[PDB]
Amino acid sequence: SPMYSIITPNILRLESEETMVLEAHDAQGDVPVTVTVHDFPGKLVLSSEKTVLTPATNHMGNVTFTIPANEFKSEKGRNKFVTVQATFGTQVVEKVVLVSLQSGYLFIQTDKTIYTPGSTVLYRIFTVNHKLLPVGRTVMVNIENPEGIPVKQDSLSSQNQLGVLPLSWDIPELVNMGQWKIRAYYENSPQQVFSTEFEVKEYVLPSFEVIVEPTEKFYYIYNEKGLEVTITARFLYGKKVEGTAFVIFGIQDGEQRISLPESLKRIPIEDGSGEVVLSRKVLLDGVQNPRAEDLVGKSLYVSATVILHSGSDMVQAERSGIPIVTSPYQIHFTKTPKYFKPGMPFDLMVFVTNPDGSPAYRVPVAVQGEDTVQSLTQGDGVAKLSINTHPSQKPLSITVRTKKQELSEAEQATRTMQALPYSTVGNSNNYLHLSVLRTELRPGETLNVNFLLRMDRAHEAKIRYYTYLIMNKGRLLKAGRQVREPGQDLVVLPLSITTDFIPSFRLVAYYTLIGASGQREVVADSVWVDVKDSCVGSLVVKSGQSEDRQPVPGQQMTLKIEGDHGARVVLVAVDKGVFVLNKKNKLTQSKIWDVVEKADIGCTPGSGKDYAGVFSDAGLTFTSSSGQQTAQRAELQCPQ
Amino acid sequence: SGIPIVTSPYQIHFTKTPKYFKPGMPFDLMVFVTNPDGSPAYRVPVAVQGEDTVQSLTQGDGVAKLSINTHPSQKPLSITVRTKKQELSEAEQATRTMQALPYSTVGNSNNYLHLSVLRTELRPGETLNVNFLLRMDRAHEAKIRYYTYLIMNKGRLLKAGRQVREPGQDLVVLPLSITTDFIPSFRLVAYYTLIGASGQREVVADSVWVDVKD
Amino acid sequence: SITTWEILAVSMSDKKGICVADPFEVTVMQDFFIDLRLPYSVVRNEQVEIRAVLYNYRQNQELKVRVELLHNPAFCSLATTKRRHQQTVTIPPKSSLSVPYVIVPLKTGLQEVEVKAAVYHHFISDGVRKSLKVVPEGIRMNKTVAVRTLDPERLVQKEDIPPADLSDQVPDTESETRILLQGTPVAQ
Amino acid sequence: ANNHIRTVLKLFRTIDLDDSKKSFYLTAAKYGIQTQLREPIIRIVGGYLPSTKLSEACVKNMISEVYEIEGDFYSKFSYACEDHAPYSVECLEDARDDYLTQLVELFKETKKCLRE
Ligand SMILES: *[C@@H]1O[C@H](CO)[C@@H](O)[C@H](O)[C@H]1NC(C)=O
Ligand SMILES: *[C@@H]1O[C@H](CO)[C@@H](O)[C@H](O)[C@H]1NC(C)=O
Ligand SMILES: *[C@@H]1O[C@H](CO)[C@@H](O)[C@H](O)[C@H]1NC(C)=O
Repeated sequence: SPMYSIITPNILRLESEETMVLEAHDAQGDVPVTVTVHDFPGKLVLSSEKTVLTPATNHMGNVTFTIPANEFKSEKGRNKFVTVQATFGTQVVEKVVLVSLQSGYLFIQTDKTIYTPGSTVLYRIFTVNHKLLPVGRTVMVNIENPEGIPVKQDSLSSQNQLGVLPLSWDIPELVNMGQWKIRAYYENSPQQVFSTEFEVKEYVLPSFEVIVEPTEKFYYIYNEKGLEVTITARFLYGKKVEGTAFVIFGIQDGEQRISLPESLKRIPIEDGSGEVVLSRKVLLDGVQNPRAEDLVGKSLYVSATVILHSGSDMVQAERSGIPIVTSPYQIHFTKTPKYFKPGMPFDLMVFVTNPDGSPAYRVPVAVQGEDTVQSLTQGDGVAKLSINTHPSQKPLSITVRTKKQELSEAEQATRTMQALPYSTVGNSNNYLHLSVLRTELRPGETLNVNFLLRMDRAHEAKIRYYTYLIMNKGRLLKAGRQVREPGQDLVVLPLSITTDFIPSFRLVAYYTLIGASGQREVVADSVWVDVKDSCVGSLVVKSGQSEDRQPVPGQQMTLKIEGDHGARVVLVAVDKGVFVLNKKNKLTQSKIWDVVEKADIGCTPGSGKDYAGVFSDAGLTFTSSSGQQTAQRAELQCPQ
Repeated sequence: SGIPIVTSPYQIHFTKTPKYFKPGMPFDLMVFVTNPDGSPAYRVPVAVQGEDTVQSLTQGDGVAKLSINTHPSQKPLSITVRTKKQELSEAEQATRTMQALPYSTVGNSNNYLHLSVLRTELRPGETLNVNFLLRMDRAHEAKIRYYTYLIMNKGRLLKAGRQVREPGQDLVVLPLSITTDFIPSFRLVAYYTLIGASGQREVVADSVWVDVKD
Repeated sequence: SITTWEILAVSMSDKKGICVADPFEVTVMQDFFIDLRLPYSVVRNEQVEIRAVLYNYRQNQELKVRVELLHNPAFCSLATTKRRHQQTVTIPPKSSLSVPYVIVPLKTGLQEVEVKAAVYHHFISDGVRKSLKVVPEGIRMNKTVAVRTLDPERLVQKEDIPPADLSDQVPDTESETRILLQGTPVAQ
Repeated sequence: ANNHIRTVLKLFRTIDLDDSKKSFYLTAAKYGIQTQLREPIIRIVGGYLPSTKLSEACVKNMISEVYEIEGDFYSKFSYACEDHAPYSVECLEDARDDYLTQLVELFKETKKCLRE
């Protein structure tokens, strides 16, 4: 009784290439296959892209199609579904999948970050699709007042513009101040909107940047020395500043800011560096709660005002978010799988972070039990830990604690997790572990997964291959077999990681046997791998000259751009005084990758309650003619 | 001096590859692609002659981690490593062959041990996870409870320990703390011991060479 | 402008993807230069102070600047088409200096202010022309003319909005009137 | 030196551009010449021994070429530019780039006059 399976992304998209991997396990001879998609309910958006399966490919194929968007725009407030009904020879299998309206991203770039009234606004609107490629679509833009009333409306097409839409606006003279907003959204999907904020203010450009970085990015509550903050001031163009600097400290809880009257100090800066300390007596007396412990959680904030001895220019710089904490580390379980397998290593990805949020570097972690295990964090703040598991059904209570030296035991950071066992089909004890290296992988270097297996010797001849899939950015990227000769128990599959795998790929896998009374079963696994976040291509700007540095104003210089052939670059030069005055709402690769990762369908970093759970966690939909099919999804976001 | 006149821009070396393997279990090839003068080649796509769809890319230090599975057979295994860099004619690719004989058990009892391990430029301080992979039929699986391991560094037993293995599992991961005492290499040996056949004592061992950044 | 430009490049390639280069900074700087300091706006007929800040970045050379405020028909200051305003100052090395100027704006619009230097015994100069806004004395207030609800059947509907009084409007000042239309959705 | 400096400055006062032309154009042209052809020249000349002699002949050729180059820039700004309205600031900005480019080319070529 051969099976026929369809594996498709859990939520479909409009006007994009969506892949549906087709397998026919234990099938003899060629089988025609036709895939048709119909609207749900009712009945034919597309019925094209049929295929012929051959044993030359080991009976595996993929059918890619792009569903037209039309019936789709009539109703949007309630989720809409489509039915993917495919016929394998004379056997028909169908599955209802959700369809989203999101079709691409709009990254808005404004040249400056603060404008004065009577000055023109120059901004661009990049148009890219889910795969980060230029697309031709129609956009709408509305520029909002501080109160939120549109002031300008426009419609543009990205056709033949290579995904860049330069635009303009001349700010009216009589306008309200404060944050403005620019909201742009694709014309087909008006319920998803992207935005940026630019500030209209009365300003004249400053002359020098003031940096306040405390010695530690926190304040120990029991430290008797007080907060140690260093104020440094350098001119814009690279010279040291002489002046006098006022500073002040306060306690920032929730949204109310209270200042410390006994804290303002004048600390003259010589050679552009000054240091002031907030004695703990001041901190305790300023607040009305003498209990020092009850002050934890609240954040300090440093407001530094610098004036030159000329007295001609004044600049303000503020560093907030200095958390008052009793422990310098915060242990997170965001990346650790929440489900494990009996009798396998259970790789823990602990994420040791500083109290502010930045990743921690070179900190030893340990497990409270079996203290013989100890590790040390990598560059990105993830420490690989391995805990062997007894073959038992009881939930495993894993607690991890930081064991840094020269830190008192009443001062480390602790955390606890509950991990539940993978549940087989009818207690058959047929699992699959998929061991792998997880590090700051760079594109190009290979990876060796370990298709580890565990099953009784009575059924070691039925399994001869391992199917695997690779999610990335929301669509299947690669899908192939992995042959394994019977009698072999570990299989290493070399994976060629190109630059196309940025930033993460959710490798899955499965096999299929018949056992017990002769009922079909499926066993799956998942792995989340984090790749270093950089371009899929490469671009960098440097200077043509190799001599006679510090160009004088009015002098030609040549800047060299080393970009990929055929590409198009867009340039902008901003005075650094603007960033001194307001450094928020910039654009960089980090935010682009954050936005792309925030839209991934998968919603758990690997493993699951069982095979249906594993597939839904990955963001897939595995249905078969026999009946073993994944659970239905009808919500855009997985539960928090 | 030393500008060599050559007809091939790369030279494939098998200095670091183990010369013996285990039947039916992974065998890790460590090719050492080098420039004709002797410097380590960087970012060269090397591949095995058979199943040309498998290939890798050499890391910075000059070794490319290629893994090729093995059939459970006693016949000698032949490896034909063959670089396939682009912008080079097929007459320009450097080639090399090797023969690796199989591990021989005691009395053909089919007992093996394998220490699968990460192979990069380890830096002292970070941890390495070794996989004490075992192969044994369920006839005598209750007789093994631990794996003894030893560390050889600069001609001394750096750290000899144990690894308890609760019977019922066939893979256990032993975390190693790679301090600065491990410069530059350590030969992690391991073994167990059981009563097999008609009551004859026997021991099964393995070893791994790990290169740490110098 | 003597500052540090930050140049950002964003790629849009058809086949590969999208890139954003790390910002590249070129630090424009001169040996001896003026950095005139102006407020954003100075109210008409009210006296304000303008500072010219002269910099000298020779390691061990004392400098002898001769600053000067050219006459402008808009403002009012000591400069005149017959007599010129010159301070002959001395700048110690690696040191700043500040020169005070008092100017009374006289007419509205955007007006320019310039100072011209000329080093002695060497031949070096630098003058800066900066423009600052001048506005008539007053404050920004926005009185609501009227609010009304449109209902063609409960009130067609012929509606007229009388012009506002503008009793306190400052003369020769533009006034903007904004009209907003929003519907009233009903449900249930 | 100093006598050489006085001679060179006395020479860059003979230069004349038409007064009837627009004020911002005059400022643009004068600033271009003053920053690309009078600062490096004055810097180069300052580093001469007093006994060394200049060669004002092709310095007068410098002046002839700067008249011609300013004339070409003015012609390109007035009516040659077509993407924008005549006598408009964006035409000025578009033409100023290549004006300064040919001007620095002239200066680089004429750096050999300053000695015999
Ligand atoms: C199916 O996936 C393979 C992965 O190697 C790819 O080469 C092929 O183009 C895909 N099929 C289609 C129709 O795109
Ligand atoms: C034996 O080896 C261990 C390795 O950890 C070492 O700590 C110990 O000092 C050695 N000697 C004795 C007597 O334990
Ligand atoms: C007038 O302007 C203010 C800005 O301060 C803003 O609340 C709104 O636009 C108007 N408010 C009133 C009460 O007129």
